[PDB]
Amino acid sequence: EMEKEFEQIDKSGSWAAIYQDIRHEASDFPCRVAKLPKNKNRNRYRDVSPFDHSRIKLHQEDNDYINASLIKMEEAQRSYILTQGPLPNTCGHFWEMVWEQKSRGVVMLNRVMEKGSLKCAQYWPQKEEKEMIFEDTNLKLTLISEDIKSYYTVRQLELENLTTQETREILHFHYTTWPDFGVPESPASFLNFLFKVRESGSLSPEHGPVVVHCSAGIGRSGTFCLADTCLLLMDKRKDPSSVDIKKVLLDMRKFRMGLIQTADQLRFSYLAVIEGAKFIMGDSSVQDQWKELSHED
Ligand SMILES: O=C(O)COc1c(-c2nn[nH]n2)sc(-c2cccc(NC3CCN(S(=O)(=O)Cc4ccccc4)CC3)c2)c1Br
Repeated sequence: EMEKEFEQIDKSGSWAAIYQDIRHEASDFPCRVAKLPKNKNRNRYRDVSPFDHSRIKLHQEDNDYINASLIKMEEAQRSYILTQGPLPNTCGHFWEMVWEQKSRGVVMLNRVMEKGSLKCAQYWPQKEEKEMIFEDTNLKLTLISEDIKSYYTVRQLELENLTTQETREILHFHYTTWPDFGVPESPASFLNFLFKVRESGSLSPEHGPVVVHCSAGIGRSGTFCLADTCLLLMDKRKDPSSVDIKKVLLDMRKFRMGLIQTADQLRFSYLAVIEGAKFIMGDSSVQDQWKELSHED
């Protein structure tokens, strides 16, 4: 049981050992397409690639490659697409994926610039009056509105297939205070954000998988999905004791490498899930409490 295991690990200060064990047991599948010479400029990080078996394929005869993985959690019955922060030359590909996969929401866990470097291209319009057109994939993107909070922003975007003139509303959930290789300020601020994404309906099975990304698409992105999947599993069975966090993380890693980067991000996952369990099991006060502690106002 997670809570007992958590204290058992904290007591013996063995998170590093526990975390390394996961790395040692993680699935190792080929990433041949990602390593093809022609795709070199489509990858942000040389050592972070999507496995061939679970990679998202763009629907274009030219090059169907994009650094993005479909994490399909069979038992939990929820899917996510984890991808790297789009590059100046892959923003059109990024949105093409969102369209073809019928995604309703996009979760961004990083900032365009962090530690003085560009960890993600400016792939969405910052001003209503200046919409964006991706000529290579023939898509139009317009900012419709945005709700700015203290540590996160929610934007309503309109994505249009210039080819068919069809349009869709895309919700953009932007967590702006989660440091690279770091953890959220507190379980409360993280859960407050997750529940926001959840309440939008973006994770519903009626929609395509939500797109989740940070810079590499595995650290913060992995932490986010692991916590959400664990809470979902627990929610399906209304039994917090039935969830094996490490086991779920390993199953997730069968679809994309390196999910969760530091021992602390893993430790934070336990923290978020344990606290989230309160809501799952009937506590209708914790949500408001998280909102308070988050200081989003
Ligand atoms: O979001 C965050 O918190 C941080 O975001 C990241 C970065 C960032 N910089 N600036 N902003 N964000 S860089 C980065 C990175 C790039 C290249 C290699 C890395 N390290 C590797 C460590 C070992 N593995 S592995 O998957 O364990 C290898 C493996 C594969 C299969 C089976 C067993 C083992 C791959 C990643 C890690 C991450 Br993640």
